[PDB]
Amino acid sequence: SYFEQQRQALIEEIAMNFEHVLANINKLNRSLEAVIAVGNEFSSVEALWSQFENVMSWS
Amino acid sequence: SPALLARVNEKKAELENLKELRDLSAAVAAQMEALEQKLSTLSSGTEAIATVLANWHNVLRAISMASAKIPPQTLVRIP
Repeated sequence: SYFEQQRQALIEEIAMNFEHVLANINKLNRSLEAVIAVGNEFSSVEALWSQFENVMSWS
Repeated sequence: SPALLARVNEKKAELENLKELRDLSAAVAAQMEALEQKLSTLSSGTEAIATVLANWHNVLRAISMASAKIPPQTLVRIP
């Protein structure tokens, strides 16, 4: 079971790096959500100039 | 005779009134001439803004022709 012991230690090492990456993406995801939350000022503005391009093909 | 002296005095007052009316009518027509000048200036300003609409109208049509491309040279006019 020598290779089984190696398997155990290595899967635990994998779990370490795994959870490490999990924590990284979590702080990052908070950054992502904050970014879009700040960026949601483009509804009426986009709608406004959408109407602009709509009236270009109207007259 | 003396009644007629009073009559001519009445006519004197009437003539003074008429002279003032004549002067006023002349002044009126003068003001109409000035008015016509100012109105011409107004129309000139309006023509200027008509030029502005010509700018944006050509803009809009020029874009729409490019925007409506659904399937050249560089010859243009540069005053």
